[PDB]
Amino acid sequence: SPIIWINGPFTHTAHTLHERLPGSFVFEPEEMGQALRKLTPGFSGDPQEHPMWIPLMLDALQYASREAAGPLIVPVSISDTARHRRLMSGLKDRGLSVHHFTLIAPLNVVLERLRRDVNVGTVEDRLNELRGEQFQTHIDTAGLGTQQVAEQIAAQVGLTLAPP
Amino acid sequence: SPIIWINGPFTHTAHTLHERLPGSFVFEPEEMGQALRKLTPGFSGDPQEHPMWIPLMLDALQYASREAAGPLIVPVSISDTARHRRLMSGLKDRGLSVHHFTLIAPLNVVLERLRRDVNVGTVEDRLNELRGEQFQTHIDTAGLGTQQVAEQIAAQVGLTLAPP
Ligand SMILES: [Cl-]
Ligand SMILES: [Cl-]
Repeated sequence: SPIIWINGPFTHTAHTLHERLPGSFVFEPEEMGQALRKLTPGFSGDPQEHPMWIPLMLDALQYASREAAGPLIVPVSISDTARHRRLMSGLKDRGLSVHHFTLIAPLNVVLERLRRDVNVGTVEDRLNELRGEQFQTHIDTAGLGTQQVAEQIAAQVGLTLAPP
Repeated sequence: SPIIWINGPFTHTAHTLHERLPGSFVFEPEEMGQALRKLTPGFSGDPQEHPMWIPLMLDALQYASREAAGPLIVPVSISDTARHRRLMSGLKDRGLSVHHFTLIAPLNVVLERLRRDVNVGTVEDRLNELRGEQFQTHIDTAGLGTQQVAEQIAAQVGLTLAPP
C-alpha cells in the first residue's frame, strides 16, 4: 500500500492525512531514535544522528509496510542533504517505493510555530536549504491550511480522501 | 584589503585571480586542517570536520587580513549548510567583511574533474545543495573558462585585474 513520506521544517499534515485515509497508520521515526538513545552508552545529541537510526528505522519501516492495511504515513524533519540521500538510497535498497515530499513553508509560519513553544537567519538558512532540488518533490504551502496541504498531497499521489 | 572567499564543488579560479592581482595571497584553510589532524589523538575523517578547524582557521585568517598587502583569496569547499553558517557568523564576529561566492558548476564539468583523479546522483545532490540561497552570492560558471570566472568575480567586487 502507498507510503507517504513528508519532510518538513517544523506534524499536523500527517495527522490530517491520517484522519482522512481510513486504514492508514502514522509511522513515527523518532520512536526508533528514542530507543537508540536509551540503549547506547555515553550517547548525547540528536537521536536522529545515531549511526544505527537510519538503517534500523528503515528496517522497521519495511516490516511496517508489509503489515499496513492502508497507506503508511511517515513525518520526518531532515535538513542534512547527506542524511536525506542515505535515507533515499536505503529505501530503494529495501525495495520500498515512497511518495516523498518536502514542505516549503513561509518563514513567518515557521518562526511563529517555533515561538509558540530562534535566530531568523538560522531558520531562513534551513528553509533555503529545503528548497534545493535534492529535496524534491516540493510542496509549497504558502496560503494553504493543513487541510489543503493534505488535499494537495493526496491529489499528487492519486489517493481519494474521506471528507474532513 | 579585500577578502575574496570562493566556495566550490571541486582551485584554479583562486590561482588565476592570484596571478592577476599583484600583492594578493592565497590563504588555504586546509593547512589548518592538516595541523589539527596531526595534533589530535585518535582523529579520523575529514580534517575540516575537526571541531577546532572553524575557530582556529578564522583566527588565522583575521591575523592574515591585518598582514596582507593585497587582496586575500580564500578557496574553500563546503557543502554543509550548518558549517557554512558557522563560518559566516565567525567571520562577522571577527569583524571580517568578505566577498563570498559559491560556484555553480555544470554537472559534467564536476564529474569530469573528479574522474581525472563518483556516484552521479551524489554529485548532483551536492550541486543542487549549493544552488540554495544560503550559499549566495552564486556565480554560475556555465560556458566560462577559469579566466572568465576570475574576471566575473573581480567585476562583482570592484577590482581591476592585471592582464592574463
Ligand atoms: Cl519539485
Ligand atoms: Cl546569488
